[PDB]
Amino acid sequence: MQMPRRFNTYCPHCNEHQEHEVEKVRSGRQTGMKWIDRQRERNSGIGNDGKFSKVPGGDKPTKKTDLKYRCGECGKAHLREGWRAGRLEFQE
Amino acid sequence: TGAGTPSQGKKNTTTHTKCRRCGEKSYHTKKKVCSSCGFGKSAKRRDYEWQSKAGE
Amino acid sequence: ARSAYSYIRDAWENPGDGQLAELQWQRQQEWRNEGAVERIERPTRLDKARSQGYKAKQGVIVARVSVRKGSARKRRHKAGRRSKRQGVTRITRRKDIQRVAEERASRTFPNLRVLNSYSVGQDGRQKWHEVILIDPNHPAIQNDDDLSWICADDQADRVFRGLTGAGRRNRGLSGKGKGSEKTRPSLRSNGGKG
Amino acid sequence: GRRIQGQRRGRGTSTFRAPSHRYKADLEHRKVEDGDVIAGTVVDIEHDPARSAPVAAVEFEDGDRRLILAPEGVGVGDELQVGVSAEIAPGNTLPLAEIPEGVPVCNVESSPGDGGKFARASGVNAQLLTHDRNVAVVKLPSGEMKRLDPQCRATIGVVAGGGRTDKPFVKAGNKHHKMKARGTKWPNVRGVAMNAVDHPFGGGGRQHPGKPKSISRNAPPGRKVGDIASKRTGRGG
RNA sequence: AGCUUUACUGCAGGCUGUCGCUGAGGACUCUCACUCCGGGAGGAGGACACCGAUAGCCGGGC
RNA sequence: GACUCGUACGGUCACUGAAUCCUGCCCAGUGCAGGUAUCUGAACACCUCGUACAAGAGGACGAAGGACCUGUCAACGGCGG
RNA sequence: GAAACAUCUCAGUAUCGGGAGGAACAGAAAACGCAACGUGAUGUCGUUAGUAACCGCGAGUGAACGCGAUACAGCCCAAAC
Ligand SMILES: [Cl-]
Ligand SMILES: [Cl-]
Ligand SMILES: [Cl-]
Ligand SMILES: [Cl-]
Ligand SMILES: [K+]
Ligand SMILES: [Mg+2]
Ligand SMILES: [Mg+2]
Ligand SMILES: [Mg+2]
Ligand SMILES: [Mg+2]
Ligand SMILES: [Mg+2]
Ligand SMILES: [Mg+2]
Ligand SMILES: [Mg+2]
Ligand SMILES: [Mg+2]
Ligand SMILES: [Mg+2]
Ligand SMILES: [Mg+2]
Ligand SMILES: [Mg+2]
Ligand SMILES: [Mg+2]
Ligand SMILES: [Mg+2]
Ligand SMILES: [Mg+2]
Ligand SMILES: [Mg+2]
Ligand SMILES: [Mg+2]
Ligand SMILES: [Mg+2]
Ligand SMILES: [Mg+2]
Ligand code: NA
Ligand code: NA
Ligand code: NA
Ligand code: NA
Ligand code: NA
Ligand code: NA
Ligand code: NA
Ligand code: NA
Ligand code: NA
Ligand code: NA
Repeated sequence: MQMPRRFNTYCPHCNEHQEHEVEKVRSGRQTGMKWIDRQRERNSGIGNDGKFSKVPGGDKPTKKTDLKYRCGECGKAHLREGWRAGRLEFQE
Repeated sequence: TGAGTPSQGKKNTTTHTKCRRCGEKSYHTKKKVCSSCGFGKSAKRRDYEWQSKAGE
Repeated sequence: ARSAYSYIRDAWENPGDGQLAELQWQRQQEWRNEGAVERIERPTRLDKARSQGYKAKQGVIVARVSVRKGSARKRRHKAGRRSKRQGVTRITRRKDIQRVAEERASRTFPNLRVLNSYSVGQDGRQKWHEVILIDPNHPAIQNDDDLSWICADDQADRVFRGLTGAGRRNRGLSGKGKGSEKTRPSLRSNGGKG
Repeated sequence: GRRIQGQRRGRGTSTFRAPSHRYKADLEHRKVEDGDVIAGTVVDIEHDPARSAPVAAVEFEDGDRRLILAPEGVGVGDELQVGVSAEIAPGNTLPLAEIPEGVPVCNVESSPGDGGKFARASGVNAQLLTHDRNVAVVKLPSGEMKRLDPQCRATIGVVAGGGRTDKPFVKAGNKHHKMKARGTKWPNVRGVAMNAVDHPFGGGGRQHPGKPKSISRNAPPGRKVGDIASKRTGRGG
């Protein structure tokens, strides 16, 4: 479906309607320093590594909407529930 | 030839004999080792923990 | 002023530099041709020996012992084993080479008792340690106020029961506080979890 | 499964061992301080159980009696020589350097003084080709060009017993008798005739190999069977 | 439970890089460790190989 | 340590199974082997960033191996609409 | 056992190798860290506590400091000269 790159809507920070911009959430990069990272190194040894021996799951026929809503004035963003959409393209 | 009765007839070989060390008829005169006390194999007497129940 | 000993000690802090370096490059050539256990008339590291209890006296013996370097020489499983227990290559023994050396020495001298041992280097495939042993039956030692303690019956086979210095360290008994919950007073009394 | 036959071999049990205690001599070139003054007389020609080829008993000037890898054309009475100055005739042994090029040699040494390693079977022979102060090139019976130290000793002439391979065994019994004098388990059961448990080619309702026969060089023992690291197979093209 | 394999997960083994042993003046010389041949003298090889450690590939041989 | 008191007319690993007449076509897949401009390819060391250090992120170089190319069926096998 | 199973669990159990004594082992802090102007070698018992901690964060696993007790005991070298 199509979607406006910008539009008026409630800003939970300002607590008043304002123009927000919509962006697709770009994945942040991992540091490899989180607790889970240390457990993988610590708990991996001879033979099977339990959970750390498992591999990536699969894919759902369609993914949900993963967007960021940025308040054009205060600059702060907020997240919303997403909805299944084969494709999402912005208008302007 | 049957492996039973007919094969029992050739058994006239002497192996296990009275042991000079423990007195049991377990000294294999061909191996020169006692299957019971270890004489001829070990200076120490043959003994294993599995010869009795684990907690005893 | 500095003792002469302090120089022997200071040289061995870097066995790969200086005269000591050339000395080793030479000795090890003869060493590699000697046997598993070689009794030697004088400690290669005097400061260390004396520091560990050595004494130019009757009943005090020293022998250099060579042990192979590396992990455990293990045989792969010949029956069912879960993946965890199917290893061979990465398994290492819980007793360090220096302890293996102290034991091989003590077996060579059945009447003697291990007093201590120290490292004297290694090449690419083996390590050498000099072990100091004591004749608990010689009166020269039975009458020595600094060593007669090793004459008591309860000191018999001390190396085989890990009562040696390298033994107690390898048993995780160094720390008297945190981290030694499963080591003191003994590995076995703690369920062997140390 | 169970270890394959190739694995039982290594254990060196009786079945796979050679009847060494029935062997005559570990044929090796004599050693000479130098000079070459060493010479001896052929006293007899015996059969060598380990090689199915004749061997020659020889008495040297210094009393030493020893069997030698006999080339063709050596008979009782003949006098052989061993040394840098040894004559250049059949039966004599001298370093490759003193040997004239283009001359058939046998029982060649790999490392000078090792006693002889190459070309020692029935009727074979090496071929000295190039000389030098450094390297002496020899063409081994396999057809390969072997660079060798000119100081490596070698015997002149082709090995005796040539043509042994020309006559067919005809019957199993004859093979049997020969096999019995070697370190070899015989007869041979085809892997494809065994059970899956016994060989990688075993199993099936009919006889055929499971996978392809050409196996990687890296294959582990127990699996390296069939055509080992074959660069090609068949006769075509 | 035995057996199979491009089932899942691993483990031996082979190959390969790297570190240690290991030294002198991306290709090269040398000798002194180390290896091998020689009864010895001495010869070949040589900082490689072997061995110890680690990494990638192959890996129903288990 | 066996093979081996052995050395290619050897011995190992496989297939077929006396003699006689013979043994066609196929290298795409799989296997093995050889080559390889380029692509891909780990760790140590090295460079950048980061941290008074460190974790960590990136880069450069690139072994075997793979991609790609070739050889090979008395190699696994195939020989139809 | 985890109602399969690979880490985990059974368990550092069974079993194996080596060895001491009448008891072994431990032991006079490079400790503790109720953080203190505090405690004061070591075992062990009661408790702390199924607490903290671990763990396909599943099933399960699991201390310590301290405290109350028992019994108490503190020393010898290496080096300097
Ligand atoms: Cl989206
Ligand atoms: Cl002892
Ligand atoms: Cl044959
Ligand atoms: Cl306190
Ligand atoms: K289990
Ligand atoms: Mg693992
Ligand atoms: Mg039966
Ligand atoms: Mg035989
Ligand atoms: Mg021989
Ligand atoms: Mg057959
Ligand atoms: Mg059958
Ligand atoms: Mg199989
Ligand atoms: Mg057939
Ligand atoms: Mg067939
Ligand atoms: Mg089953
Ligand atoms: Mg040798
Ligand atoms: Mg299986
Ligand atoms: Mg048939
Ligand atoms: Mg279960
Ligand atoms: Mg206790
Ligand atoms: Mg579950
Ligand atoms: Mg536990
Ligand atoms: Mg604590
Ligand atoms: Na851990
Ligand atoms: Na002893
Ligand atoms: Na532990
Ligand atoms: Na088959
Ligand atoms: Na079965
Ligand atoms: Na093909
Ligand atoms: Na092909
Ligand atoms: Na169950
Ligand atoms: Na089950
Ligand atoms: Na777990």
